[PDB]
Amino acid sequence: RVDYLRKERAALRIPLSAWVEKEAYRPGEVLAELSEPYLFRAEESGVVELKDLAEGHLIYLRQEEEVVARYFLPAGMTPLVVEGEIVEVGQPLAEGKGLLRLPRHMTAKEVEAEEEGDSVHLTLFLEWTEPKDYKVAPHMNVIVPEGAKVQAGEKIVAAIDPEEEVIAEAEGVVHLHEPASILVVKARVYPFEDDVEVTTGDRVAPGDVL
Repeated sequence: RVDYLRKERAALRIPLSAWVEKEAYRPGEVLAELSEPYLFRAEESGVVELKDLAEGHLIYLRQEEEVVARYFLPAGMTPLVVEGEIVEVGQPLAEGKGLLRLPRHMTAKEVEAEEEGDSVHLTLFLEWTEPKDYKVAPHMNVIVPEGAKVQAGEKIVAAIDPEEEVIAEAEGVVHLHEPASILVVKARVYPFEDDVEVTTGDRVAPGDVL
């Protein structure tokens, strides 16, 4: 198991009398408290992909292969289109019915927004969580500890074969599920930070420096 962190820049718009002004939004923070429903209007064209983030959704607009326009529709704003559709300038995307929160683990930190007389153009730095399971077959070796920070590119499972190798995606904490066996040792453990003066298998007593 490796729980990865995803970060996307995207856009949303709403009526001023519905927004609540802030700098960021916690894994649940109320974004908008809607009195009358809203139909988010498509402001560019292109082929659409949708993203399920548990409660809230994320749309991209693609043209050819390269992406063109990204849109954010929070929890409580259910979508009206599906993956594949071709959609035009002024078409409803989703409906903002009730209370617009941010999913129970998904966040939208440092957001830069601009005012537009009757509406707001918000753009939203979005963190979140999505894990991906990896097999460990007999002739293998996991090469970094569990509950451990990991970066974009550093090896995770070494092997004799390059296709068998495991390179990390992006920022994401590492885990590991169901072992083949459990080793259990009458051993006392001692975390350390820097230099050691003790080799493995050393005969060591109480009051002995490690």
